[PDB]
Amino acid sequence: LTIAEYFRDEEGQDVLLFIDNIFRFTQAGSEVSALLGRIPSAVGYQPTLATDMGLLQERITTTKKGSVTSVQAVYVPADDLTDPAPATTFAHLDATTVLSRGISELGIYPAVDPLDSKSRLLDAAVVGQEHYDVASKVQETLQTYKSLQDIIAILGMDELSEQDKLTVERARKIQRFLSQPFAVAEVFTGIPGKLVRLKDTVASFKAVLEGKYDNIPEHAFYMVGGIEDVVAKAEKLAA
Amino acid sequence: LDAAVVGQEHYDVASKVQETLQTYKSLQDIIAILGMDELSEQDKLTVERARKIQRFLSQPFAVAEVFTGIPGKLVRLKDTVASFKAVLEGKYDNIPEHAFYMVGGIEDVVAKAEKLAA
Amino acid sequence: LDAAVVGQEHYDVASKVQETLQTYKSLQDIIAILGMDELSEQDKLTVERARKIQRFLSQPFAVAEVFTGIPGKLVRLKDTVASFKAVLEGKYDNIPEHAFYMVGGIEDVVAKAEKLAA
Amino acid sequence: ATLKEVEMRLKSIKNIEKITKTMKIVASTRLSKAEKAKISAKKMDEAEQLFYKNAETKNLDVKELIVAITSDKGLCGSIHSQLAKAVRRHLNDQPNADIVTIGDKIKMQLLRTHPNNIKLSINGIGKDAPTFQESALIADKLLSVMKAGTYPKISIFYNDPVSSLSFEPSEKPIFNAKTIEQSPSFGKFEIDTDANVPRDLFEYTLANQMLTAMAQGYAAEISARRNAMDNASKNAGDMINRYSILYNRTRQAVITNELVDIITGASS
Amino acid sequence: GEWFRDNGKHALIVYDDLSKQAVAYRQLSLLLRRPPGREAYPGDVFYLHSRLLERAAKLSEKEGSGSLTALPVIETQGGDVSAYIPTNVISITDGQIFLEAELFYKGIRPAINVGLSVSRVGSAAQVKALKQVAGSLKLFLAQYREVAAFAQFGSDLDASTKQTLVRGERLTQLLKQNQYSPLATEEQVPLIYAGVNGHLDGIELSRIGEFESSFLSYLKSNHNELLTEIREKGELSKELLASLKSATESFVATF
Amino acid sequence: ALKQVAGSLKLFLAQYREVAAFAQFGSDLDASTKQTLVRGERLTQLLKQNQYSPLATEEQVPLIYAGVNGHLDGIELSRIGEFESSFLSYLKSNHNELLTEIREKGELSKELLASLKSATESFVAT
Amino acid sequence: ALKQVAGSLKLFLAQYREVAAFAQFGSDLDASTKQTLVRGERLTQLLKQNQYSPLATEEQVPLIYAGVNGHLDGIELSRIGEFESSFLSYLKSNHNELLTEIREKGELSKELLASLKSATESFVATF
Amino acid sequence: RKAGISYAAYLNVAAQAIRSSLKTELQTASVLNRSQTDAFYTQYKNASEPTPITK
Amino acid sequence: LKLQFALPHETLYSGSEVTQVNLPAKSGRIGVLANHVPTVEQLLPGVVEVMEGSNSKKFFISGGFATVQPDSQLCVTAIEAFPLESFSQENIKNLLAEAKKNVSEAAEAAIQVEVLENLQSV
Repeated sequence: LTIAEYFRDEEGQDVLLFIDNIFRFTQAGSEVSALLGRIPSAVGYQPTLATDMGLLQERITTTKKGSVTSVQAVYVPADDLTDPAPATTFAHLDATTVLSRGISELGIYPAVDPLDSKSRLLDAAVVGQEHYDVASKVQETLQTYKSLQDIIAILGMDELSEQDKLTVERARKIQRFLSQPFAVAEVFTGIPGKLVRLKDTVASFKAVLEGKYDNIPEHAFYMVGGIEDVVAKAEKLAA
Repeated sequence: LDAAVVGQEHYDVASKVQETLQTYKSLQDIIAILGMDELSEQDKLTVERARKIQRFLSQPFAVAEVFTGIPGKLVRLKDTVASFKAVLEGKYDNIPEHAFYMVGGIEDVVAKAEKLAA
Repeated sequence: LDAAVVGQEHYDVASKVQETLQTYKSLQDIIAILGMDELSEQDKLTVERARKIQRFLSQPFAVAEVFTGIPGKLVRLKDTVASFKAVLEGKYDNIPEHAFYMVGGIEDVVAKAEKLAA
Repeated sequence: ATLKEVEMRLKSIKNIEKITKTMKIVASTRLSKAEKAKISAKKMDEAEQLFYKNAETKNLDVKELIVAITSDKGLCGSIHSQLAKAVRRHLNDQPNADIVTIGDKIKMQLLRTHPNNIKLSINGIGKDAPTFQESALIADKLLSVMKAGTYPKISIFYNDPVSSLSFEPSEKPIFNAKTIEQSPSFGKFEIDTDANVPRDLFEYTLANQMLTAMAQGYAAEISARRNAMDNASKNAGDMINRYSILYNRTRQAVITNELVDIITGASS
Repeated sequence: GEWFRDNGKHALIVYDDLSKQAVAYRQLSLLLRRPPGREAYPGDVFYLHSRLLERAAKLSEKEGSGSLTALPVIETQGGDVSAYIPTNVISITDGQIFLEAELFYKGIRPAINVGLSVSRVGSAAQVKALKQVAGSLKLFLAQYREVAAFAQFGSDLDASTKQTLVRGERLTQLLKQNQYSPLATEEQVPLIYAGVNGHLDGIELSRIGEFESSFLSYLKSNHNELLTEIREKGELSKELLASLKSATESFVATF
Repeated sequence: ALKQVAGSLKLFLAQYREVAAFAQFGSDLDASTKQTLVRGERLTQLLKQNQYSPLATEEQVPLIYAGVNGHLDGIELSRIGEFESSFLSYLKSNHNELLTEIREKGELSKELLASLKSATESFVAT
Repeated sequence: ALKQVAGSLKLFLAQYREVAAFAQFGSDLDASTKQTLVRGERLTQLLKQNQYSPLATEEQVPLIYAGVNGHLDGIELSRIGEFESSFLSYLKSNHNELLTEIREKGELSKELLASLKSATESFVATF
Repeated sequence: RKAGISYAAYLNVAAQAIRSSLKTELQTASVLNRSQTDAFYTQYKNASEPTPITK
Repeated sequence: LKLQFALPHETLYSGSEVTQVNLPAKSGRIGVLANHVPTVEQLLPGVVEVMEGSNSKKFFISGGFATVQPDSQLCVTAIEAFPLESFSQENIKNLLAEAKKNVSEAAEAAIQVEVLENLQSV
């Protein structure tokens, strides 16, 4: 944390701090606490679970000089989200990113779960009504797609109500569109990576959510960047 | 709650109420999961009766007037027994359940049952 | 329970007796939810055999007679193996439910099945 | 209260929730199958009943034989119960009928109420989609052991699958050998007076239209089991979430309490 | 074991078992009156095991390429893997082989639960030849689990899933093994190859064992060149594959 | 005299709940199941007992023979209460032979049980 | 003034949310309590609030009066938030005399209750 | 076939033949369902009466 | 001519316009003309040839019934009906012939013979 701190206080950057895994920071605190001989607290954790977290997480913030943004690997003891370890930790979390073998098994990289992952900042006052509206609609569309899968699997694609076969078709697009080639991954993949700027992301998905690119094939949206690379890719698909 | 302090007649009523309420309890989860549709006709009846019985034990309290919105009743012990004996004897099966909700004695049930008619 | 120690026939019988009984335990959530009728024709057979097998493991002890009244039976090892092998190989699928229960070797099983006619 | 007790209660619930969420899908596996035998059934109705439509065949008024159809397999909402309703409703306008029950759940639904009436009962039914072989033999035994062809009226009772979401207990007549002759427009047809066409057509129809009811009742049930298990495994899922909170609390208080107990054991 | 690892040699260490060592460690600590924790184990019971198991390692070129490989053992109570020590060690190791008494009595031995077992190293340390025929087997057995307990009461069987039960029951039966009878990889790949590619679906289940038997010795007598090449290269050529397909079908038909 | 009439009465009441959980997922009742359910419902009932009211062994012995041997099965479950008080008042008049025999010798002969077989059938049609 | 227009809304909503639980079907669509199912969804909609939109007590009772009494059972569920701003502006300009009397009296006289009543049906006819 | 069976049985007897002499190659899953049944029957009076024979 | 050919399980022709249908009524081979008189005939087992002009598909048939409607419709109702293209590679007819008729049970084993030695007449 201290190294990354210097880059905020002195180089005035926006710095990335990964801690992997933060739970291990908790169970070590718990070990030291035990050995000193302090009465253990609930579930055996150190009496000072919360303040131990504080003396760390509080140091991760934005100041007049810059910011330190922490991407923290969080293990969850016994899949019990109410356990003091994650419970304490979550109070300091502004967002989640959920990588998933469910997404992975669809060949969708990065394997972020579009529904599961959540941000305390996906809010009009922060992102702007622009961003928020496309954001919600993607989530609503991808959601009704997920719920209808049961009938897609045994009653065929045929038997959706008139509008639903249009959302699923668009959701299938959005689903692919959400994949991205990565610049780092090139040395294993070959495919040139793309840093898609946010303004482009919203608009690119806003355009799809309006249905301007309903005609464009599905394999197109897959593993390209912003909207133009779909146009580019779709046009190589005829040749 | 002994027959020779309260009367055998008083004792028998409360006993069977408890029997009934324990049967509705013994099925709670079968219902909660699978609904009424999966119950034998006997059971289905003792559940229809117990559901009335459970609401019949709820009573408007004079001091709770600010929360109820309802005037408070003070049923008499002799009244309470006879009322529940009748309900056990099946005399009020056709009556809506909600007529039993938050009332006095048996007469209040019918009195309110008609209020629920038109 | 090792072929080296007990003889191949012994171990082979003993293992199938466990496999058979492990199937009956796996099938019980089915018979509870879909009856006996839903079972595979071979599963039905395996369930029918396991019941006999599970009752053939009942044994009147001598010290236990003050509880069971039944005279205490003592079965030899070679009889047991030959007995459970026979029942496995379907040679007793006609003999009644109760016959296999609370007796000694296979001889005693015949005696139970017959005496349940008069 | 005890982690053991809560552990068992959480397992039997989630287990129930597999049972029902699979019967929900074993239903949808069978859902397409249900529409094959359902339209095919209603299709022969249009084919085989159009004769009787045209002959103006009606009941001679000159003692009924009532045939109720459901299944041996339960857990299908109110398939059994509200057919029993409509059969009782009918048993008020003619109390003296003989009852033949096909399926074990309509047998005992009706055995509860009119145990004197039931006089033959068919088992091992709900398991597959219905067949003519079944129908025809149950038919044959109806003629043989029940003397069907002596009845002033014969009635079939089944549930007609109106939608995929709802069903409707209905009733249909079977006209016997005599009843077929004395139909008004029976003469319109040049039936060869040689063979008793009225006898054979009755026997053929009795078997044929039992199968139509069976195929239809079967289909509606599949939808009732799809819908009932849709609800069951959703309730069960809801229970699981609740109990997963109660398990997790008891999980923790059991760790806490053991530790307090140990820590106290060295207070000295 | 480290003497080996340090001198460009390979040791395998088996700790049987770490459940019992942890109890022994607890014993000292409770008796020295050192501060106790959860289940009365020393506050650092985790570090007792992570200190130990990090000593097994593969070493850099610059240091000999020596290796210590550890097979620790933990006993569970009633299969509860969420228990304090099991989870501690599960989280230390690069994967589990969870064995199930359920499967044990069924006859499926080793009783590896395919669902809760992994190698986190995964393919990177599997003989390519084996990874070639064997790959995705764990995943098939995966879907085969579900479907088998979905065909439990589903007597309605679309030729799709019913055929998949046959592949399942066959691969399951092939993976049974007598104790003290380990096989070479060049014996393993021709056996798995037949399995996965459906060559076993035709053979009735009771004779899968005698198949493994006749097939191996048949291959030993008649198609020995194929086995030698499997062993010396640990890869499968497209020709080497074609030879395997042939020799399987040649045998399958003759038996 | 109690052991003899109460043989396998505990093991039977054990097989009664076993069948009561089989009928929990309510299905058709056959020759076996519809017998033991109706039987065991009446023993359970017969073993209900008012507080402050112990019974002599010559009172317990007929009641249990009445229940176990099967002279209670065709009687309405709800009426066993009155059967207890009624069958005892009946036995005190006529079969006073049986009760003081049972009390004193504490056992039962093949002859005594024969009289207990009669008296119970002799009170079946009221 | 609030207490008077809120009549058994507290007790009502808990009853509606219970009714909407047994509303699992479906193939059993009721005609009776189906109207409390509309009221519910209307009143649910009405109580929803944007954060940082604390309305004055006088801006509250008109809205609740429109909900409780049922001048909302017709209006679409996607336009209740509209109905809210549309009905405040309308009252603020037109019947400001009421909005000032609610604020200063704290009560609702039958003369002011029937005054509100009229202005409610008056605005209902126009939306 | 009088003092005996019925038209529909007499027709089912011949109906098995078509199914059971259609080449196994496509005697299908549903096709065999039609060629056998599990049905049993029990006659009744007042409570049950006589034996439960197969069909 | 219009046709409803219906089976319990399958439904071959429904409402469409076959020009001529051949049938096996008891002691009468019928070739139903486009405008035939109302008849109700029992169909013995045999070939039901449907002719659609310059076309014909034979079906071997379980049995059933044919009725000619007053609106000149043909209603052929049968249990089992398959096109000839894949009716039979088995050949265990004679495996039933001598199997049934040789047994003197008696009522129906003898009855199962009457059809089989008649069915394979093509």
